[PDB]
Amino acid sequence: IEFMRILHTSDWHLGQNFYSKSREAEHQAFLDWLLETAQTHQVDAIIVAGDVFDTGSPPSYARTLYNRFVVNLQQTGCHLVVLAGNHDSVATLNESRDIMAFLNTTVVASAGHAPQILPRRDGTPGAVLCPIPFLRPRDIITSQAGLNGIEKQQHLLAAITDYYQQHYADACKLRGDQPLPIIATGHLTTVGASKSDAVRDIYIGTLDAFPAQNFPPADYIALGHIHRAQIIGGMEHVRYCGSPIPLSFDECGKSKYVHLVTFSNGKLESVENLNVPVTQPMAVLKGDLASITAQLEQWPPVWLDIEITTDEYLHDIQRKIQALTESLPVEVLLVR
Repeated sequence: IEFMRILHTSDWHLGQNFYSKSREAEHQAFLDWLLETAQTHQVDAIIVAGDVFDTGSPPSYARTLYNRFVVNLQQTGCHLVVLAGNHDSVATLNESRDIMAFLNTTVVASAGHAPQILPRRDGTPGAVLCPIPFLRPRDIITSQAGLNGIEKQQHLLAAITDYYQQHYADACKLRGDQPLPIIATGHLTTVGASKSDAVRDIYIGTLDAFPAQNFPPADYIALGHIHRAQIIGGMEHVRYCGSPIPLSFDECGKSKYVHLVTFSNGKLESVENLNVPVTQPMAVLKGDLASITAQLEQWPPVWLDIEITTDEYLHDIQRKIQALTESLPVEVLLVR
């Protein structure tokens, strides 16, 4: 009865500048809970499916968040897989690639990483992982330079499909005849996924979206980049886990998850949705002036977004709220 448990997470965006406010305390708390969760469920590996950092130059406190989560995780014996997102810099994550290998951590920032055996906590082969980060076109086009022609939308899709195909074939070769689950990762936007504000466009001009049908028949596909946890293409085994904390206002109220993914005898057994404790209050106030005035006189100060369809002025609203909002147990970040 051989088991293999991984936790699936992504889109941390450590060092996000949220309307001039820090996400540190929230990320701190999340990483603490992630740490506790990893122990609670005797997890073998955590997979961070891209967008570790909000930018290619994370601030020190975000670099620190990252570094000592990895350190703290060592108490568990859980392996850590860190994949580059489109927000990450490859050079930034590779700064500590080799260092992280001494701390049981696989940092995969670029394309071209061969699949690998994921150990179980007793060091024995648990899964075969195709560690596929966000694929910069320049990296996978290294296959065949596609210039001076038409239909480049096609060329990229082919290159992504072919990439997964080559890696899946290699995973299968690596697995041999062992009853091992094959786990694939990725960082892109799939056909039909539901996005949020904080989800930047990628492959602008050459790939609208990636059809999930084009994914190899892995036992689980761990995706990131989309902040809302959803099943892709009707397939229980192809998933975005969502961001662990709300990265824009259109996501507050909604639940935050990491996926606990259990494998049994080489195959997927269950996907559990573990609720991430929300630790910073956010709310969106909608309507007219008097309505918005009537809303907030209810109520760690809650952050506020104030959406407004009342045509009067550009600046004048802002000053008006400034007046009505002051010295209330809140804090406002946006006005639209």
